[PDB]
Amino acid sequence: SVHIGAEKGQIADTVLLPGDPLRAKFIAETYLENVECYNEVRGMYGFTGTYKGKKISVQGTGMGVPSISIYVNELIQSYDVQNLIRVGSCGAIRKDVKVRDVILAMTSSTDSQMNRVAFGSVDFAPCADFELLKNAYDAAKDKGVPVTVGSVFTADQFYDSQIEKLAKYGVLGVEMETTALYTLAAKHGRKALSILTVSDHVLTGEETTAEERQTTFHDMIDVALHSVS
Amino acid sequence: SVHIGAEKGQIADTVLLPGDPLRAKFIAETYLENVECYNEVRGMYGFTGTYKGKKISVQGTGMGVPSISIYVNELIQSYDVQNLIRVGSCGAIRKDVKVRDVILAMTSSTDSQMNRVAFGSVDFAPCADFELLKNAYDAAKDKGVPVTVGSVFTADQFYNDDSQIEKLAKYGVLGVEMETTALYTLAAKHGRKALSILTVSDHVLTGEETTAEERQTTFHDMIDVALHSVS
Amino acid sequence: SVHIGAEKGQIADTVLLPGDPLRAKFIAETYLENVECYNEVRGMYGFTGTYKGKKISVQGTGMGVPSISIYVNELIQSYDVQNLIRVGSCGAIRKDVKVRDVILAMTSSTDSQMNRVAFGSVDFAPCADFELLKNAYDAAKDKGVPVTVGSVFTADQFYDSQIEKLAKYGVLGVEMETTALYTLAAKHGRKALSILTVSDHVLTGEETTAEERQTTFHDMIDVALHSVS
Amino acid sequence: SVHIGAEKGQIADTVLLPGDPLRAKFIAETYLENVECYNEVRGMYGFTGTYKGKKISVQGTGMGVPSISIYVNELIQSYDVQNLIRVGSCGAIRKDVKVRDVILAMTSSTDSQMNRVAFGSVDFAPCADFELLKNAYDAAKDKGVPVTVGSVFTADQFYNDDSQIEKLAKYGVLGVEMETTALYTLAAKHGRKALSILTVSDHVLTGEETTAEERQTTFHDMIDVALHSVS
Amino acid sequence: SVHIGAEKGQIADTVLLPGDPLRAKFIAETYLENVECYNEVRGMYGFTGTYKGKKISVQGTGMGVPSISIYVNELIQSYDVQNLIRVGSCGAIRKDVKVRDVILAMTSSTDSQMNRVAFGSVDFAPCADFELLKNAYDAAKDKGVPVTVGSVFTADQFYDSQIEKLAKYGVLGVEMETTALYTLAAKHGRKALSILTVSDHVLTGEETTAEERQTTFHDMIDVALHSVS
Amino acid sequence: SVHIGAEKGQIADTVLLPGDPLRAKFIAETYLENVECYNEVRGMYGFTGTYKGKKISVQGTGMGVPSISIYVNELIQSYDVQNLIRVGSCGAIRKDVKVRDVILAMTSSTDSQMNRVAFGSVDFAPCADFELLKNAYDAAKDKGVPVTVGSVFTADQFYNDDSQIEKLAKYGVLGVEMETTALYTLAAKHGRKALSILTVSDHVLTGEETTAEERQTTFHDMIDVALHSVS
Ligand SMILES: Nc1ncnc2c1ncn2[C@@H]1O[C@H](CO)[C@@H](O)[C@H]1O
Ligand SMILES: Nc1ncnc2c1ncn2[C@@H]1O[C@H](CO)[C@@H](O)[C@H]1O
Ligand SMILES: Nc1ncnc2c1ncn2[C@@H]1O[C@H](CO)[C@@H](O)[C@H]1O
Repeated sequence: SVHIGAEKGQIADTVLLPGDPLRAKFIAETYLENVECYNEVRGMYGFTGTYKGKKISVQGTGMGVPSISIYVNELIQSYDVQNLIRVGSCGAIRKDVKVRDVILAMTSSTDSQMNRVAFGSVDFAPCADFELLKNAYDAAKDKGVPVTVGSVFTADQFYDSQIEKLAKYGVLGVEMETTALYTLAAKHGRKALSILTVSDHVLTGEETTAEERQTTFHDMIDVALHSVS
Repeated sequence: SVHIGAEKGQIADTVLLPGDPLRAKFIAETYLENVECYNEVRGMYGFTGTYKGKKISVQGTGMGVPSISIYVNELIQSYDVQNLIRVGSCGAIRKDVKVRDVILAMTSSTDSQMNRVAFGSVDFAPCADFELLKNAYDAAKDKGVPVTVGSVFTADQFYNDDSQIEKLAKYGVLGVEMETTALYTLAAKHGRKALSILTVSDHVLTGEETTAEERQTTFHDMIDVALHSVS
Repeated sequence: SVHIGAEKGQIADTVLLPGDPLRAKFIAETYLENVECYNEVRGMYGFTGTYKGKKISVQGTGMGVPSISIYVNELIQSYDVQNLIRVGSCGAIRKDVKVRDVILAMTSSTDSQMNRVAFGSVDFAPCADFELLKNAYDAAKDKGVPVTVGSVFTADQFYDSQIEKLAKYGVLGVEMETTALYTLAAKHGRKALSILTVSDHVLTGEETTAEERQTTFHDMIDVALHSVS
Repeated sequence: SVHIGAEKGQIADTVLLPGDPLRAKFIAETYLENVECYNEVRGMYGFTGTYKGKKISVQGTGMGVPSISIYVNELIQSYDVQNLIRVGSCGAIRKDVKVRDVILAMTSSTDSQMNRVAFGSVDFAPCADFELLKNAYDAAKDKGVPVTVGSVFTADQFYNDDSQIEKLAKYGVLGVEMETTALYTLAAKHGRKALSILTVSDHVLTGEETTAEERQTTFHDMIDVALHSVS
Repeated sequence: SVHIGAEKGQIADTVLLPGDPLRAKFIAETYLENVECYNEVRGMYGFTGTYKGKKISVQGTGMGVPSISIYVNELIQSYDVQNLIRVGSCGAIRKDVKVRDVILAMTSSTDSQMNRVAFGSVDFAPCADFELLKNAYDAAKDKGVPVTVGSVFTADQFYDSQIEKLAKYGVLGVEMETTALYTLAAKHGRKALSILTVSDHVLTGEETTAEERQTTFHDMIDVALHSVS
Repeated sequence: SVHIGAEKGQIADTVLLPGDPLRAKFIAETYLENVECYNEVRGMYGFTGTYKGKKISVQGTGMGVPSISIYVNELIQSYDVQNLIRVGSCGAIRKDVKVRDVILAMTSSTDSQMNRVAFGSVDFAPCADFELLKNAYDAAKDKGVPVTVGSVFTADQFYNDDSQIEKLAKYGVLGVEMETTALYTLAAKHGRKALSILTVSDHVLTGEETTAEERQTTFHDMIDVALHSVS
């Protein structure tokens, strides 16, 4: 695959997808045993290790629909990946989404044109694989890890209009990857889920503290890993 | 309200929404105790009864986004309805979607322009209330009712020469109906809880039909799951 | 046909299309001789009787483009109907549309996506069959029944934006069916017309009285029936 | 106004709008008494004369929505024109539309973005003033001029590889031209009366051409109907 | 060709395209030797003469995308034209565009639907032929003729919204033809350029004087002619 | 700024923008004197050095409109960057576009919805700053570096089953990449100067690949033109 420097058999059937390749390194080095780096192409690191006997890969995606679409498509078509789990942050857009909540995205809205390019007059609604979702939910509920299940918004432009309106329709937060993941996974018959923590409140400008972030990042990765193994 | 002839207090917190008002009569009379008809306007019948210590209402919605939108808006704004559960059918668009499966719709695609009118360049993904969806899932699992959780397509044209159900199937979409996008959107807008529970009435892309007996089974399974889920 | 329980030959070549199936029953029972009910499917009643020797059917359509599209398509493809006349109400959006005017719709604007689904970048303008229209107009003018001829708006959402703008372009009123009727009739080479009365003024909130409604409903049905026979 | 060099009072209440300014000269000089040319700007000629006790003006519009929009806007806003009647040709897109038929356009479809720019998610259907359309119909019937009443397609691209005239024909659309949507929209916006009367110059979907003599006949029939309709 | 009354060989390989056919006559009669008029169809004059040995044609286009599209398509397909140069005016939309600047359009934005009809979900960006552009630029710079190189807006509706926004994105001015010229030329592998003078400032309402217009019109035609010969 | 960990004064006026942060390291270390790395956030490296008496910065942008938009916005708004030059590759979509040609993008088409979100019914054509484009052209000509000036297509989907690169090629579009529309749009919005200089990495519509040696040559030619153009 053009953007991934891996040999046959170097990437697991289950891949965690953080946006930041340095966070990919962090997750692998912190949570996994017998870690190997199978990709340094573009400095977008991919690693493979084991977690409680299960082979797991962790692959940086970059930011935005186009960047994640590249890596998801190559992981699927070139490396036969089956389960794809984004582990990221989002900006919360409602006050009832709390700083410690781990969010499981059922679906995502978008202003990306990726689907209108495919479907024209059809509004395509991306969907998480329910088995992965319910396994993640059960993993959180098993521990007492606070979890909220709803929809997100996949934005094409980091730097406001209608986020305001989307919040009024109960949308939980904004990030830049989920629509692409969910759509491409489903198109190839693979399983996908996006697990998200809150990096801030965008409407009130209320940031989260570094300590709060460290805790929720742990809960997120633990949920991702517990649910597949 | 203009389309529902009910006095305040006649409609329950929790409302099942078949498309067919004759099916609403059937549901209410078969499953519920001490049933009153509260609406006869346009023959779009609505009934209220009790199921295991709880008020349940059953309101026909009619067919298509605009029709169900009217009923859902009025139920929410004039009758303070909290929980809205569509109980209906869809045409399966994948072979792997079996005739016995009860479908729980996480989300719905659409060719309705209802959301584009509101959202412009935003593809709005409508979303089921997860609490209701999980309760329905659990109640199916409790009984062993076969269940599949995924997305549907909310079509504006039952008969469509320009149909892209072929493409939507390749993206894993389970089935086609005509109401869900509207239900999910309008409930979410007013902070109310919504879910669509669907049976399969045929496979659109093979033409293949289900038997009358098969439809009876799965309808029962669907209403059972629906009522047990809200207790 | 899936949604219509009629035997071969039970439905006339000319069908009146009220939205309300109870109004379908009312029209049939009040205006027609030797009435039979050929459809109770979904409680969306269809009846056939005679008016001055001519066989006439009256079929409920329900509300909205999708619902009428079903019944029009089945009446055309399964029952070979030739002339399709909607008899309904609309909300008037201009002050010069009076409470007693019977409206004949030449065409209709819409926010339904039904045509953009078919035509993409093309704005399709639905058109009434002129023969039916001119026959209706002549029937009204013959009696002195007040009639206004122009365009309407076919709305997808009963519960404002741009109705305001449409009024400024001379559009007469708002209803929820005409675009579908006109488009599907023309597509199958059949004849269609929508005859409408005023249920209220939407911009001023000015309602019509029950007596005013009863009179105009009579004038509308009499025009529909006089023009085909 | 910027595109019409007329002084106030030189333009009549009632204006015929050929696309071709040389045809405007022909109409005015052949049919009208005591004719003045009131505009030479861009060679888009405009003439005023009399027909049976009434002032009539004849203004070339040029080709396409943007061009006719300029003339129509200026005629309305600067010259208080009340009645605007396009007299022109279209290509037939159906076999059942005959070369001798004068077309009266009830409405027009378009691939122009002019209305989407204004109306967003609304498909605006432009509409002829019924009084003018009925007067034209009556004047044709009075003479036995063959007439067909229906819709046309207002195209932005005379030459179009991506053309959907095939589909528009299956929906009963009669013919293709390049002006009507603009005329009908802009007149309606300013509360003025508009109508397009059209002859058939060929069948686009067979390629088949009309003779010069056939075009002469039908042009006469069209102008006759037009002038007799306004008396 | 339907709209052009020319015999084979009457139109040069290089055509100047003013919007006004009277300006076509003016340019030909003033700048060219041995002038012939090859087209009077619709009074949309086309002329052919010589400039310093080079055969040159000057063809009126009319106003708007549809009108220019007709003449460009026939000049290309029926008369094999190679180089097509619009010589027109635009309304300047920025204060830094001066009344004496000759504008060379690199590209143009539009609210014409012509390209969305072709490309659907794609924003097509029309492009001037760089060879013609750079030759024009060098011709101006050779003389000291003031020249500004950027983008324009091709409007479908002479009689405001977003012109305001387009100015903020550095767009220079508004006219009604360039998108069509650039798109159709490129589609047929031919060379196109639009050279423009300022007829006024649209935002401040500041008009140019007749003398200023006469000077810039001369500079524009001289640049068009000098650059091809 | 949130994505760039630089203190004020560490980023130059003039910034080269490769997509690949490892290529930014390569450019800065190969071509520049006294280089500092000013950013390590997300491993999207950014370097500042000197070239012939001028500060030059080299910042990885990542792949696609949303990614480069973040970097470009932050460079402009937080670091007062004046000149932004993308140095990268594209896939050729025409046979007449040769592997050795350095491309200077006058404008870019896109299937990104970024401008439609802003502009509605307007097709926004983004535009290179002509001064920068002309300086690059001149510096290529000064050396005899083969150069082609034209448009590209900025794609949202590297892998696209619904691709219209076939049609875009017939309109003379030279090549496909994933960044230019964003660069040109956002620079123009903030009154800054932008240009994209591109090498060809293969022909997408024949499949045909360039050699490693050919890619080395043309990369050198591109960076040479880029640095010589800003002096
Ligand atoms: N194949 C199908 N296509 C569309 N709607 C269907 C189908 N099967 C069942 N339905 C549902 O049944 C109704 C019409 O019979 C629609 O409201 C729709 O919701
Ligand atoms: N086949 C046709 N296609 C498009 N326009 C036509 C056709 N026939 C006649 N016209 C009219 O004639 C003009 C161009 O000759 C256009 O303005 C258009 O209004
Ligand atoms: N054929 C191609 N299609 C899309 N992007 C390409 C191609 N060749 C090079 N690129 C550029 O390289 C990057 C991905 O390798 C993209 O950011 C894009 O800008």
